Amino acid sequence: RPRQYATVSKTHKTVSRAYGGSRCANCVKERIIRAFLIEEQKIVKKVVKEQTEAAK
Amino acid sequence: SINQKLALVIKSGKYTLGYKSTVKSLRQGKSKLIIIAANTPVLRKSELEYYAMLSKTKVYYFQGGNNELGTAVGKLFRVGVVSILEAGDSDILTTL
Amino acid sequence: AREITDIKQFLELTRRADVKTATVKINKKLNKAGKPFRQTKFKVRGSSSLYTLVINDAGKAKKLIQSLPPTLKVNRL
Amino acid sequence: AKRTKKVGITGKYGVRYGSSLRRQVKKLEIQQHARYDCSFCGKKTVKRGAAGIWTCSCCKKTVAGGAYTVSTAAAATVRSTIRRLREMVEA
Amino acid sequence: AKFLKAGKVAVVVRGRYAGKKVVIVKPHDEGSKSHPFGHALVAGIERYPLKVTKKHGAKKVAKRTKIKPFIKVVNYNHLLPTRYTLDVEAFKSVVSTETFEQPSQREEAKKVVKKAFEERHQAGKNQWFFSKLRF
Amino acid sequence: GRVIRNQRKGAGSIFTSHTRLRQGAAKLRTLDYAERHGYIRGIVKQIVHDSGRGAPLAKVVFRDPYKYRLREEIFIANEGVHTGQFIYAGKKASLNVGNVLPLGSVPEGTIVSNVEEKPGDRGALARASGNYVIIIGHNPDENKTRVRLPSGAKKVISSDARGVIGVIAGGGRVDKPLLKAGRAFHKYRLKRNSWPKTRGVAMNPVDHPHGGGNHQHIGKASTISRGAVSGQKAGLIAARRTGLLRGSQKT
RNA sequence: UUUACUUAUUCAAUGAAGCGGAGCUGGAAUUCAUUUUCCACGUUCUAGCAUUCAAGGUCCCAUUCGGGGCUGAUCCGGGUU
RNA sequence: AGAACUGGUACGGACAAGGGGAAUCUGACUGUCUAAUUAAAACAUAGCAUUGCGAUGGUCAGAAAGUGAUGUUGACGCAAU
RNA sequence: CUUGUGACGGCCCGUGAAAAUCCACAGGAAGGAAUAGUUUUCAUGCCAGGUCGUACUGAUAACCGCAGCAGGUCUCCAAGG
RNA sequence: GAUGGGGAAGCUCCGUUUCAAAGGCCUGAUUUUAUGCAGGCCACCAUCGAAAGGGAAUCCGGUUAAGAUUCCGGAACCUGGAUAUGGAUUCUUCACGGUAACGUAACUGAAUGUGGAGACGUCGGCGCGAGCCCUGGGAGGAGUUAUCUUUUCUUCUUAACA
Ligand SMILES: [Zn+2]
Ligand SMILES: [Zn+2]
Repeated sequence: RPRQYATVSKTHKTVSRAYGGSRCANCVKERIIRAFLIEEQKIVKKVVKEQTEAAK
Repeated sequence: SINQKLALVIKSGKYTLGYKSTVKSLRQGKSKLIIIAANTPVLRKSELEYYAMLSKTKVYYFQGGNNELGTAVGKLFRVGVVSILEAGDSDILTTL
Repeated sequence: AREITDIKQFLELTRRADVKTATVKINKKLNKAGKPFRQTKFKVRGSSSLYTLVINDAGKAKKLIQSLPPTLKVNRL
Repeated sequence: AKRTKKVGITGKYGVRYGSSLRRQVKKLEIQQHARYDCSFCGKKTVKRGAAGIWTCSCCKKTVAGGAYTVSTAAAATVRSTIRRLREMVEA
Repeated sequence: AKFLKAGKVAVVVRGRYAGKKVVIVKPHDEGSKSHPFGHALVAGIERYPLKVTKKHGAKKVAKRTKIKPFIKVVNYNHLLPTRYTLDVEAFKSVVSTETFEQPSQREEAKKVVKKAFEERHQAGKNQWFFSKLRF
Repeated sequence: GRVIRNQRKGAGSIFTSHTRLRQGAAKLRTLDYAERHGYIRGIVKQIVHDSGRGAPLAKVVFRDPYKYRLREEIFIANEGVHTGQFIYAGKKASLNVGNVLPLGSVPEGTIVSNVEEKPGDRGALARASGNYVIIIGHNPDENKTRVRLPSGAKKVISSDARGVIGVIAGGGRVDKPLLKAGRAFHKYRLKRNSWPKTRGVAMNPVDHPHGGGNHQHIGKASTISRGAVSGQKAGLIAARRTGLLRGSQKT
C-alpha cells in the first residue's frame, strides 16, 4: 500500500534503469528508438528542404 | 509478376523471414534485399530503413499485408518482412 | 526477534550499549533417538528488538558465558 | 452435434419476443460477437468492448465504430469520398 | 555490407545504461565463449556533461564538463547502431575482454576514456554524441 | 385539478440527469490562436465508453503552447479514429478523419460532425451516434456556409465555426431491438428518470387532461395550440397533420 | 420599407494571449514606372521529447564568484475576443 | 453397471415430496398496484405510429433574479401523446 | 463445507464512484570532497503520541408497537448422520 | 451551503466558481531587525457531508463480582521531531554486478511536469491456499464390559511481527 511504499527504501520501489518504476522496459526501448529515428528523419528532412529551396 | 519471382527465389535462392533473423543478416551484411509489408509498424519500418541505409542494401515495399506476403512466399503465417540473401535465378535484384 | 549466528556480532551486540538484559534458555531436544541434545538460546534484549543467538553445543555455550560481561543483567532458565 | 435449425444464438431468448425481433437480434448479435481483423496486424483478435469500441487484443489497439459492426458502410463511403476530395484538393 | 566497425556510435536501449550513447571499439561479431553471441566491447557515458554558457566562470564550467563514462559488453540485439563515427586510438589497446573480470582493470580503463572523452568534447566536436537523447 | 408530470419535470428533483459515470463534457478545444492561424497536433491516447451516451469518446491530449503541461480533452470519436493517433486540428490542417478544419476551409460534399453553431460553443451539432452534417456551399464574402442537418434542415452558419471531420461512431444502435423492459430500464436509469411512461387516459382526470371516464377515451381532441399553457400541453402540440404519413417528407 | 455607425442594451467565451493597422522576407501580379494589388509571412510516414526571465550574438558593469540591458521574438495604438 | 441368496411382493417404507387431459374467453410474456375487504382481463412492457424542437430553440420551473431542470445534452437526440 | 485469491471465459443500446494520501519517473536548480566531507529512502540509538466513545441487551422481557403485545426491526460465525 | 454579486416590502431567495483587486510559498538578503528586503514560483477559490465507501500503525497469554485487541507480562509497528555512532560513496566527486530481463543494506536531486497505486461490476466453472470436516499410528485421561468391541469419547495448539 502507498504508505508502505513510503516506509520502504528505493531498492524495493523502482529499477536501476532510466524509467525504473514508471514504464515497461520494452516501452522504454520503443520510445528511445522512436526518438532517435525521427530526429534523424527531421534532420534529413530539414536539409533536403533547405537545399531544394536554395536551388529555388 | 512479383509473387512469381518470389516463389522462384523460394525455390532457387535463399532467404530469411521475420525481423530478428532479417536484421541479424543485415548486421552481417550477408543480405541484399528486403521486402517489407505495408501493415507492419512504422517504427519497425523506419528502423529497417535505417539499417538498410547503413548496409547499402535494397528495399522494396509490398502492396499487401503480412498475410499476402506469406501466401506469396508459400508459407501460411504472418510475414511483415523478408530478407533475400541471393536469388540465383530471378531478376529480383535487377528489376525495381 | 531476530535470529543470530555470528558470535562476534552477538558480542558487539551485547556491547551495543543500549543492551541491558539477557537470557539463556536451555531446551531438551532430539537429533536422534539416542542423543537427545541440549539446545542453548541466548536471547539478548535492548531497545527495539530481541536478538536470539542460537546454539547447539554445550562447550560453546559454556565458553560464551565465560566470555560474556558480568554487568549485563542475565536470566538463567 | 447440430443443435438448432434457425434460432442460433436466439435460443437463449426462448419462446419470447416474437420471431421477427428474434431474427433481427440474431443478425446483429452475430455481427457484434464475431471476431474481426485488426487492419494493423491482420490477426483475428478484434472484438467489441462496447458500442463502437472495437479493440484488438493482440496489437493492443482500439478503433471507434458501429455498435454491432466494426466498419459501417456509410463511414466507408465517407472514407472513400474524403480520400477523393483530399487528393483533388492537394492536386 | 556489415557496418559494426570498431569506431562506431551506437545507442544502448536495454539495461542500466539504457537510452545512452556508446562508442563501439571491439565487436565479436562471430560469437565468443563467455558471452556466446553477436557481442562487443563498447564504452560510453553514465552522466552527460551539462550545457554551458558565458555566465559560468570556470568552476561551474569544470563541474559541468566533467564526465562519468563506462564500459560494457552487450548484445547487438540490445544495441542500436548509428551512422556517426568517432576516433578510437586512445583506448582500443587498453580495452579488451581481459580488461573485464578485473575491477582494477575496469577503473583504469574508465580513467583514460574520461581524459579521451573530455578533450574531444572540450573541443567543439562530436556534439551529437556528447549531447543527450531526450525521451 | 393537480400538477402533472412534465409540470414537475421542470422543477427537476428526481428528473435531473445522472452524472456519476460520465467523463465530463465532450467539447472542442478553445479557438485561441493556433486553430485560427495554423494547426496543432494531438495524440488520441485512449477511447472510452461514456455512460448515458450512446457514442464513445476519445481521450485526446494536446500541449498548451504557453505552459509546460499537457492539456487533456474529451472528444467524440468518429468511425475511423483509433488509439495512438495524430489528430491535427486547426485552420491549416489536413482533410482527413479526426481533424477539425473550419467549414470555411472544407469543400462542398464534405462530411463533418460535432459542428459548432457559432465559433466558441465547442460542439453543438451532430454529436450523437451515426449522425453527420453535410456541406452544401459557401458565401465567403460575408463568410457563411450552408449545411444540411440530419433533420434535413438547411442551416446557414459562420465559416470559422469548427467541426470535426467524419461520421459519429456507434451507428446502427437503434437498428437493434431491446425486447426487454429491463434493457430499457438500464438505459433510462443511466440517462435520467424518464421511464416507464404511463398513460394519462388511464390516469384520473385530476392527474391528466385525458384521464377518467367509464371508457378509456380522450374525449377532447389531442391537437393542442402552441399558445396553450403549462397544464394543457399534453398531446400533439402545434401539429399540422396527424395520422399515418404516406409519401415523402417533401423538402 | 432597405441598409449603414458603435457605445447604450443583449449573447457567449477566456487563467481576459497574439486584436487591428502598417511593415519587413519571399511567390504571383503587369508592374506602364514603382510596384498597381493578391498569397504566404518557421510544424504532418511514426502512441518519443520539448519547462528554469532561452542558448547564441551584442553593449555595458567593475570581473570574481559574476550582475544587468538590446536582439534573438519588427513597430504603433493600450478597444481581451 | 450387473449377478447370486433372502423377505408374510416389502423396499423414494418415517420425513420429504407434480394430479392430469380436450376446449373456450381474455391479457402476449417476466414484472407492478388499491399497506388495513378487490392481485385482475387493470398499469407497465418491448415493439408500431404520430407530434414539436436546429439552442436567439422545444417542453417544464420559478415572487423575482447576472435564476433554473432536460443539459457533463444536440434529431439514431430531448419533450409530449 | 465455509471463505480468500489467481488466471480465464460469458453479458450489456447498462462497461460497473470520487477525493484525500503516497510513491516513482523526466528534469537538472543548488550544493558536495582529501583529511575532507557527502548523504538520515541502510542498520542502530533518543523523546512524545492529545481529544471523545468503550459496561450491557440487541429481543416470544432490555428497541418501536399505550405493555414483560405470538407483530416488526440491518448483519457476521455456522459441526455430525 | 456561506462569501462575492444579483433579487426581494421584507422574514430571506438564487447560485458555489461564478462578470471579485478573492492569495500564501520557497529562496536567500537584515545577521542594529524585522521580517521590511533583495528575487522568482504558483494559481483550491470557503465549508459541511459516510462510526457499512477511502483510510498510517498490534498481536499472544493471563487477569475482574462486573473492564479489556484498552489492564498486567512479553514481543512488535507507524507517525512526528531531534538526531549520533557505525556502514556505503568520493581525489574519475553524487555505487557497483549482470548480454538482458534485473539484483543489492545504502548509493545527491529544487522549481515544474508525467505516470501509477488508492480505485472498484456481476455470473460460471477451473486451479491454489486457510480454517473446518473424515481419518491412520503413537503418548496421556475418562467410559463400557453377562457377552463382543487391538474398543466409544477426549488433549496432542503456536498469533502479530522479523
Ligand atoms: Zn510498458
Ligand atoms: Zn490488432
